[PDB]
Amino acid sequence: GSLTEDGLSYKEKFVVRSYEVGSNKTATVETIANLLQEVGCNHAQSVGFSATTTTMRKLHLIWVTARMHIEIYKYPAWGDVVEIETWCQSEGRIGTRRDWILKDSVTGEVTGRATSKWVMMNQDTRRLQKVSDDVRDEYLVFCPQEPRLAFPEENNRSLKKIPKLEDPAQYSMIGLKPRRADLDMNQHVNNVTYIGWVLESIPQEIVDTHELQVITLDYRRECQQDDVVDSLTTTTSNDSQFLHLLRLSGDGQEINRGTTLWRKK
Amino acid sequence: GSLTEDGLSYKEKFVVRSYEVGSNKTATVETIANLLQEVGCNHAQSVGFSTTTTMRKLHLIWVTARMHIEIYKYPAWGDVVEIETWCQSEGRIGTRRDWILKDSVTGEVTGRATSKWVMMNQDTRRLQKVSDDVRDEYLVFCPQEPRLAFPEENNRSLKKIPKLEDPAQYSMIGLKPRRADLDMNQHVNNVTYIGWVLESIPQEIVDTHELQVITLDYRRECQQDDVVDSLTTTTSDSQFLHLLRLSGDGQEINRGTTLWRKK
Ligand SMILES: CC(=O)NCCc1c[nH]c2ccc(F)cc12
Ligand SMILES: CC(=O)NCCc1c[nH]c2ccc(F)cc12
Repeated sequence: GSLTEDGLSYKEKFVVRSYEVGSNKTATVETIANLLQEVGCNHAQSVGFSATTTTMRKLHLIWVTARMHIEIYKYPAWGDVVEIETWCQSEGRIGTRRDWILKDSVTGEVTGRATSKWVMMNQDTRRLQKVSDDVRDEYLVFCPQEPRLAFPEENNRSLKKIPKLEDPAQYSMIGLKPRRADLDMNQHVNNVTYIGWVLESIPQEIVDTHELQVITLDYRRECQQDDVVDSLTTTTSNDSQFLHLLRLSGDGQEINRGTTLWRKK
Repeated sequence: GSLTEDGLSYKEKFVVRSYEVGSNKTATVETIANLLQEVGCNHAQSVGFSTTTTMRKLHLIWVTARMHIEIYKYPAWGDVVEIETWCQSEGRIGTRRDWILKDSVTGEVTGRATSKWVMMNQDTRRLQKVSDDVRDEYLVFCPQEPRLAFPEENNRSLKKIPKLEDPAQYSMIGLKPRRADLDMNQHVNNVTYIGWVLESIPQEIVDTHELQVITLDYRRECQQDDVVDSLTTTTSDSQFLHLLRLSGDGQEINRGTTLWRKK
């Protein structure tokens, strides 16, 4: 992987592995979600990070994901190479936004794209806060100054409001517990695990006859190792839409909400 | 990745990814187990496998009966690790696949693994322990002289694993596999069982020790609609005896041992 000529975006090529593919011999949405987070880690390392500034570490502040939107047109096949370009942008005092562009390494065609809204949170008290000026000055030198959106569209699905699933849910997957493989290098449940848990309540028939095109996922609270999650789904609709909800089985506290769009094969 | 000059073993270099490391910033044993599986797939593809020879006509597949993994140093996030794999004939009993993990910078052996593969009918699960006429179709891809990753006589890889007696010292119950735990054929992969075995190891042991050896005997496959129980007992460096069984019936699906060292 490497920074582009301007040093304002990062590119990386990944070869799809045997354990990264599903029933139709192509990369899963969780494998794609993993590749997006791996290229973000290398973009931070290349521009001089370990992605918190000296001021952020001093004040015990971290960047957390508030929304993850992923749209796929073609999933890379096992053995195929996929090139991912990522970049961050300042969204004023609200926070930052990280975008991605997935391309076929042979044809150069855009086979997918993603966007995410990141917020600033105190690592210790969990209290969110608007980006201060001194923090913004340290990041701006690594972001393009003119707007560069992966989802520019006049009426895009990345900025759509997600409602709360009303009970009873049409489908459900109960008693979901994270294992050590679901933890990251800091012993926290990986954000990609929530993607898997959301798709657990989608009926197997829908999976076997449809392909996942869009997935918007709003993050509300982190799930601890000793917590048990419930996955709820309802069909809100060749295209099929679903409303999703992840809540603690022990009290119904909401940890996640989302939508998925699927198309016929 | 590529076949060696003789075409009797395959080499591949992997860069350790951010999502592949644990709390100590190094690759997990499941990430290592995945890299071993990935290099075995590419070795099969390079020698002409779309894996399976005329066994396609007879409905026969290769299944893992034993997986033994020894690690001395786990690669760090960002480090490159070179893995060399090869298969060998173990008479009409079956086939044995070995691995050698090395540091790409120093060339030092940081780990090694071995596995016993058997032949099974994919439909009836009968398992034809014996094999004939099909050995010739593979022998041309195996070294003829013995090449063992674990040569030592009376070694940890060929040790008999006993059944954990009840009550177990530690336990992790109600384990269910998700879609990410399935392979390209919708079966629960042999790597998920490694994770489920280590689930019953206390968190305190994990935080103060590093996993050195892991021997795992496969007895029965776990379905998507099956629920597993992970049982552990300290048999002692720290050794443990492991057992994976179906939550209800107590039908054994796996058994093993893990050896851990102080940090
Ligand atoms: C993903 C994330 O932390 N985004 C907000 C911090 C940020 C702003 N501009 C960047 C450029 C490169 C980089 F690695 C991080 C940043
Ligand atoms: C156990 C296992 O790996 N596969 C059984 C088939 C097999 C036997 N000898 C080989 C040599 C290279 C190769 F790619 C496959 C084989």
